[PDB]
Amino acid sequence: ELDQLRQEAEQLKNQIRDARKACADATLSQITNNIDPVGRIQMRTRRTLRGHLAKIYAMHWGTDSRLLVSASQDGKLIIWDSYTTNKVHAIPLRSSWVMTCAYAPSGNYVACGGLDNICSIYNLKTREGNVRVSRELAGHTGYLSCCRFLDDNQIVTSSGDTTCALWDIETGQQTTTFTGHTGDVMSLSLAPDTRLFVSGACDASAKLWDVREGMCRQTFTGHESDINAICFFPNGNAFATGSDDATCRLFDLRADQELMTYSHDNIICGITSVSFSKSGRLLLAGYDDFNCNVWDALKADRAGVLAGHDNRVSCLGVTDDGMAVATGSWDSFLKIWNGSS
Amino acid sequence: TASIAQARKLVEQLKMEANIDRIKVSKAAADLMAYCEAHAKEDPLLTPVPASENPFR
Amino acid sequence: TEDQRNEEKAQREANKKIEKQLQKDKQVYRATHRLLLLGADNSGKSTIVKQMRILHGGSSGIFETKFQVDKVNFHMFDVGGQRDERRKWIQCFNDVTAIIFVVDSSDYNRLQEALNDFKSIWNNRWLRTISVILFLNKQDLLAEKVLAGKSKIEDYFPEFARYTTPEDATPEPGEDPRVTRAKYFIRDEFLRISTASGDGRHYCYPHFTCAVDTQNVKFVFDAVTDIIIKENLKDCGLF
Amino acid sequence: QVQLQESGGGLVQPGGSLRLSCAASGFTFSNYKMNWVRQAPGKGLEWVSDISQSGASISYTGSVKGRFTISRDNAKNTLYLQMNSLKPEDTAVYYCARCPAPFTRDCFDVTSTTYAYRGQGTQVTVSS
Amino acid sequence: IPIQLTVFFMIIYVLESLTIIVQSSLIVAVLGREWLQVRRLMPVDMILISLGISRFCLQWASMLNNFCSYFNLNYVLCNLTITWEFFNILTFWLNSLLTVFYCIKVSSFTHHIFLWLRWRILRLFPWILLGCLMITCVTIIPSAIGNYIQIQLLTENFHQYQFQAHTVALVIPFILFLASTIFLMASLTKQIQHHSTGHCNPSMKARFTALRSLAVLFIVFTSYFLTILITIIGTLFDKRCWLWVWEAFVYAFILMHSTSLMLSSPTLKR
Ligand SMILES: OCc1ccccc1O[C@@H]1O[C@H](CO)[C@@H](O)[C@H](O)[C@H]1O
Repeated sequence: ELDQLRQEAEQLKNQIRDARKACADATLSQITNNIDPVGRIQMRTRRTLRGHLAKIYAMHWGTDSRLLVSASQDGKLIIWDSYTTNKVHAIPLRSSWVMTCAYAPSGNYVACGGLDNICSIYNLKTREGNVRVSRELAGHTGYLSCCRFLDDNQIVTSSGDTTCALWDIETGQQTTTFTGHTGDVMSLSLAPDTRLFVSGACDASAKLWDVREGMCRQTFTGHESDINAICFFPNGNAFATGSDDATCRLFDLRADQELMTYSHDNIICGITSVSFSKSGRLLLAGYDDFNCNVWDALKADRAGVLAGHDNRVSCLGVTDDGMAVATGSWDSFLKIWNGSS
Repeated sequence: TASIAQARKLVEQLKMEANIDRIKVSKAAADLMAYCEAHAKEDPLLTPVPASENPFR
Repeated sequence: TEDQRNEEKAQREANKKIEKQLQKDKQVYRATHRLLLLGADNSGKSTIVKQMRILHGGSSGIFETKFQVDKVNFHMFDVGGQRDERRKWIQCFNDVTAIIFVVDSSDYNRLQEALNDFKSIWNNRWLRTISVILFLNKQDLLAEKVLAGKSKIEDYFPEFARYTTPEDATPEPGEDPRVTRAKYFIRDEFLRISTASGDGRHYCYPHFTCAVDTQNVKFVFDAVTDIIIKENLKDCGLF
Repeated sequence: QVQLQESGGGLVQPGGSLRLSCAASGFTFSNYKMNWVRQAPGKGLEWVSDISQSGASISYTGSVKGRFTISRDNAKNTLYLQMNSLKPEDTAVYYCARCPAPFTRDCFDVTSTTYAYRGQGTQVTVSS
Repeated sequence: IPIQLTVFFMIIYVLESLTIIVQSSLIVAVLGREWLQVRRLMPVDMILISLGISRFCLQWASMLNNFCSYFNLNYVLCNLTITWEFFNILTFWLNSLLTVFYCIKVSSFTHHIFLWLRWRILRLFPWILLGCLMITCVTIIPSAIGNYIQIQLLTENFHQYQFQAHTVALVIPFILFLASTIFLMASLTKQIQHHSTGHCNPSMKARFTALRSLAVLFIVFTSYFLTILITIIGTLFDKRCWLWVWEAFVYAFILMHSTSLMLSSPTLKR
């Protein structure tokens, strides 16, 4: 019985691996060998955002490419205006321990969560001038690692209960559950078309889930350790993950196989945050060594290094327009980086 | 039979995983290169935008 | 562009209000010592947090209590709403002033698991600078278990026979030498784990808990006070 | 994909010797500290032994100290545990649990109920 | 005093002063490297740098003076008394702030006014450190005006005022230094005994190292203030005869202080 199912699962794993090998004909490294190299890009810190009393654990940019929201372990959600380095809202949190932070595409909401296992959605455009907890989504049996808004009313949250959840904010229930991950789901990236989303967990696997159907289409396993960061390619047919294994890896959804493995012998620290550039040519990865690396997503070359943080780099996000990359670290600081011609 | 049910669910997921169309790695590489090259002009990090059009400057 | 100037002035006023509130929050925050309760289910960690809540004013995810001892604020939290995977959510406690590690010294079967847990907490990358207040608990049941019952400790730790009570044992006046030997042995196992690595960065404060609650509060207070003394002396350089 | 397929294990009379060999594939063996953990019937997962990245730091639980000797062959990407003078309290399922992160000395999620970097294990039944 | 004894003393002082100059150059170099690195420097390095530059200028001012005087050659571009007094005052202040720092970060007293003052000091630390240079300027007025007046007279009546005025300049920084130092030794000392029962041997070791070191910091500067006070009072002595005799004695002290400090800087260990 159980032995037969185990053997059948092993046979299916072997068949999937054989199909992936059959698709592997010319690696992305050889395909991009002749392309002109990205060059030595250098980003200077235009604006350092200060005001947090504890370590920044997450941040997320707004669609406006100007307003961001950052979560600190002191129990504070601060919305920053990068253009003027001013704080618009400093929401106190009921639970000090916050590990995820979301900004709605419309700018009318923010979301936070963490060891309280609760997704708190805060309304910003309230009748009064005070930002209040619009809704406290509950139901997760583990710490909330990532929150990503979809359409102002539905939110996808990845948790430490090894499951992700699509919530209806108005009702407050689980519209959909996404099960299958064996470890803690830590990173979450929505597709630009909102139909699909990829989740990186602590089982060294990244799973592509269908939002409206609620099942896992694809499972990608190339990492030797737990994935901390995930980011969709702007095209929507690829995604990059970073692990505590000191590697980032690029996977394609249409080949069901990894394309390139950005790694170096000097890098021993794990990757915490990962995001692409506007065109996907640059892959920005935050590390535990208090540093960030900008790789060529097609060449696996360290195009640049962002070094301004005294503690672990916890989050980094690239604006919607690609204007700047904002990196928040455990030194209670967020730095906005941009390149000068 | 709880372990049997879990193994059956894993097998079903593997079956849904296996029987899907998989494009060649060459085509994936070509498409990623095409997307990167097409939008290289619109990447402010890859091609630094002048100071006049840089809000963080 | 008068409207733009007005909007900028309003933004600056809101920012000033936010900074003032943030300074008040920092006033409350840096004067509060956040202790992290860590232990197994057998250990009376929940009992400890309940007793500390009932003694002072006090205040399912995380069980959090806030209390005042000698006008010094403490914030003790037990993480009980998670799974066994703690390699990711322990990272949230790298700024914690002290980890109160409660151990059940009476149960020898899981004492090795407690030692492993203490070792992993001690040798973490994100807990290298966090001092641990050891809380050997259930001392009365340890006394009852070593006075009689023939539940030998050497079955689980075959170094008990090759172990002598330390000269600096300062035990209770009525303690049987056997119970002093056992309690020490456990304390020295944890202390060997502590002094194996990271002695300079952080230190362990053994305490034989399950005594009167006031003694536990007082030991936590004194341990926290030095910890702050070490930190401030490292910052000043008089170390 | 990370795989840690254990081997060995069977019916052994008390006092006998075994050698469990865990073959590891999908990750660089040298960079990861490893640890043999056992689950006895009607009991939780208990850590038995651990090996550092090369072999400098080797530790055993007290109940198996001297009896078991654990070694690592990096070239073959295998981890062995040698059981000597078995006792009936050792009847358990043995798993080779890899420490979650490379290049470190703290191993947290080993011996957890659901750990992603251990194998199915082998059944060792020390009985007569 | 034998001429050989005087030349031996001047050799001693020259060696001491060269070592002081090299030490202050080393501290300013390492702290400047740290500055260029991140500019991340804790309050204690704030004053160390100030005292390094203050100690350096003084150290120099000293050399312009001594040979300008004992030797007497180049007796013009040498009379740099005012800058020496200014740097010394700077010096007598900065160490008081140094000492007052210590009295605030390792304090256990929880008086509400005391806590308010403690955070008021910790919050505006660069502004206070800036103030010393300023209050340093505010304090040399009389000597500046006094020395100008005496130069005009040349080209005890009014001088008596200089003669007592020079002191007023550095008594108050030393009063603050002495008060804060005694406060911290007490507090340190009360704490010593009061936690002895806790069997915290690392705490005992940490608290003993600093208390003894303050006793070195308290001692060495104090002796030097008394050196500066006897130099002001100016009777029991004859620099011109002594000169180098004091020179040795006064900078030999300053050697202590600097080394004490030199090692004391935390980031230099890093
Ligand atoms: O008379 C000027 C004066 C006033 C107050 C303090 C020092 C002073 O002068 C200083 O005296 C020191 C005595 O050792 C000498 O070493 C210095 O070279 C001299 O500038």
